Amino acid sequence: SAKNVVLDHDGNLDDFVAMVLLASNTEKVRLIGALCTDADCFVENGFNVTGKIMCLMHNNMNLPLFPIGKSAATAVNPFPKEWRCLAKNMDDMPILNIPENVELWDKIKAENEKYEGQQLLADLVMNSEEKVTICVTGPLSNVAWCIDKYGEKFTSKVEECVIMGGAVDVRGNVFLPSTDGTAEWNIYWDPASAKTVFGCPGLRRIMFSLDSTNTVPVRSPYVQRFGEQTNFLLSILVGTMWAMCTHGYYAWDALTAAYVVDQKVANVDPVPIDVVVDKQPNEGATVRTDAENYPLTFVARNPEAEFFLDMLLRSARAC
Amino acid sequence: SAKNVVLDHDGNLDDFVAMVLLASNTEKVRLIGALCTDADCFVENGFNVTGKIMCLMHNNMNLPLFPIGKSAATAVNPFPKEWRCLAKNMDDMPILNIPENVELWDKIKAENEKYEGQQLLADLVMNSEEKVTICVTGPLSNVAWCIDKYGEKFTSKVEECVIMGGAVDVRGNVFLPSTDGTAEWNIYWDPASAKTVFGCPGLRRIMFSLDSTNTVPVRSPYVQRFGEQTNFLLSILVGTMWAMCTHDGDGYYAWDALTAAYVVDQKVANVDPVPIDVVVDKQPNEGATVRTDAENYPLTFVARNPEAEFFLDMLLRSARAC
Ligand SMILES: Nc1nccc2c1ncn2[C@@H]1O[C@H](CO)[C@@H](O)[C@H]1O
Ligand SMILES: Nc1nccc2c1ncn2[C@@H]1O[C@H](CO)[C@@H](O)[C@H]1O
Ligand SMILES: [Ca+2]
Ligand SMILES: [Ca+2]
Repeated sequence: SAKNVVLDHDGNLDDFVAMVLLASNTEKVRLIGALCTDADCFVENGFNVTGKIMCLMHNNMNLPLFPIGKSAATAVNPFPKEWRCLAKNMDDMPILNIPENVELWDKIKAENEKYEGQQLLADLVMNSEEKVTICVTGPLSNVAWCIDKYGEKFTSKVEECVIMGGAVDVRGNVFLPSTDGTAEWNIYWDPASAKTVFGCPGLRRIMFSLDSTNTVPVRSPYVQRFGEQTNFLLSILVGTMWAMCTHGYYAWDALTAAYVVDQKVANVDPVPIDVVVDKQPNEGATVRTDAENYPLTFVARNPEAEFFLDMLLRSARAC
Repeated sequence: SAKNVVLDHDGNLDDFVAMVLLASNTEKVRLIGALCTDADCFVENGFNVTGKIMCLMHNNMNLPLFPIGKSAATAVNPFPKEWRCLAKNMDDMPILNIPENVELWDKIKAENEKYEGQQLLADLVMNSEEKVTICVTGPLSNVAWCIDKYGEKFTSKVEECVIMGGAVDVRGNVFLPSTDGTAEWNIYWDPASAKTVFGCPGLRRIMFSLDSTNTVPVRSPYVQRFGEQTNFLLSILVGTMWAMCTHDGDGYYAWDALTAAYVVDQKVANVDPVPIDVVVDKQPNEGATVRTDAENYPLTFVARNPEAEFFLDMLLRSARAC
């Protein structure tokens, strides 16, 4: 049967496509909850879009409602405000504002806005009968908060943490006048938390760094294929989000969520991953460490691109 | 009976909302052509989005096809590289890429690709048995070319020019290190062409400067109402384009939409006659639309106190035409 999955995201466009993938593959994934972080989005918008997507799907296909929580995590190095506003735009898109669907969200909103994201992640993981796979598409602040507070009690409950983040053998994507371009954004947002997660013993981590995600870019011809499926709400939703990315833009979080759905997406290789926490040009960089007895992270490599793109197009036909 | 109308735009998000407004109101308007200018968009993209929207409406509400041409016009002062890229994102929207509509467009794209934007505008107006109303939502370069090239043979055929542009009694929106913020972007893109248009006698002009567009901003509650009409392709279309405009600041308005709304129904706003000249000298206020003292100076009818509720209701209704 399907495995338990919690999505820990920061509400940008690819975070939502990742959400769709997880929630539309009911045979492989049982999405038991989600949390949104005020990183690459303003959490109130990220929170509402999460809920609106969950209700549109729930009212049109097989998908049990699940808890959604706002994480109190705060930034160390914030995302450029320009990219963050994207959840706001999504929040106003017609396909996410069908009355019957918004109506549902309005009735269940009170319950969900009561949860605190980090504590909800700890609870969903620990109180689960089966182990829980965590799909992290935003910064690692939340998995770190759980580790710092419950240690082995939390980590022993995690099936595996499938993380979108870092740059191992390729350049990063954090280009500011104070950085050298070796770091990737999710790690850079909160380096200390990333260090805690990558250096945590007894936690299995799958890592989709820029090494894998650079090989699956957002391309117009493929994006137009969603036009062949306008009869499906999800194809209108997914095609519309990627239309705002194509112009530089990758399916970062989507590919990552695709792996949680089906491991065929990519093979993973063991690498001791440490994180630069100092205020230097390479702050947030993910580097190999040969330090004695350091935990091994399984880096994804050479992703099956066609397999992924096909998985997404077909999944966007769930409803 | 509908009146002939040609849309002269530059492919930004409101230009396309304006296009839908014009085309969807077939009772009041018969859209006989459109041209895209490489201004606040990249012409090729503006061109295809224009064609995909036309075809989609053709196969869903019987909107007669019409020639679409690319303007050869070039900038004097380029639009910010940031905004121009939007006609690009719209080109990949699922709603504009339905196979049947893409097929039709791919068929007729070669012949429309043949037209020269400026000449197309001249011919559509001069070869019409009835006069033609021109809706300009981009720079004034194309109407100016036609005036210069054909003069009275052209203007005498123009019912009226309804233009989105300028700022008369309020500040502009062009803020660069070298400007003073008094000019508006469409005029600033090509001041000389604008001067030509506003000074031309024998041509009737309706002007939607920021004075009127400032009074009808893009707000979330309203945009979300398009979600009440997802069974209409045009509501998915218009609702998505404006969803991209809901950003602290004032940001986006419905500049080009309000302008086309007037072409559909003059009830949209009252107009005031004002002699308008354009600053073409490379001064800080370059591109500013100013009141001139010249004698016998042709008057331009500036929009005042637009009916905001009337407009919002017109757009929501027009979007349910299919
Ligand atoms: N323009 C952009 N550049 C880099 C990263 C971006 C981005 N827009 C969103 N992201 C996010 O940053 C993380 C990838 O570096 C992803 O999880 C993704 O959501
Ligand atoms: N952010 C922005 N600021 C100013 C003008 C803008 C804009 N985005 C688009 N425009 C365009 O500017 C002209 C309005 O000033 C309109 O025709 C419209 O298409
Ligand atoms: Ca993300
Ligand atoms: Ca325009």
